Amino acid sequence: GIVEQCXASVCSLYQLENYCN
Amino acid sequence: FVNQHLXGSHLVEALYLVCGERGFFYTPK
Repeated sequence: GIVEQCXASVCSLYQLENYCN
Repeated sequence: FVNQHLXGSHLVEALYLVCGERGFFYTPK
């Protein structure tokens, strides 16, 4: 999930946008 | 600001700025 991909590892715009509505 | 480690309030701030009027979901597994 988002914490593993963006906090525990470096985030990306592709991944952040997957959490936009 | 996106391409770094973002934790806690820093991560919800990035979601807020990127997602705009869409809004977002913050679902820490």
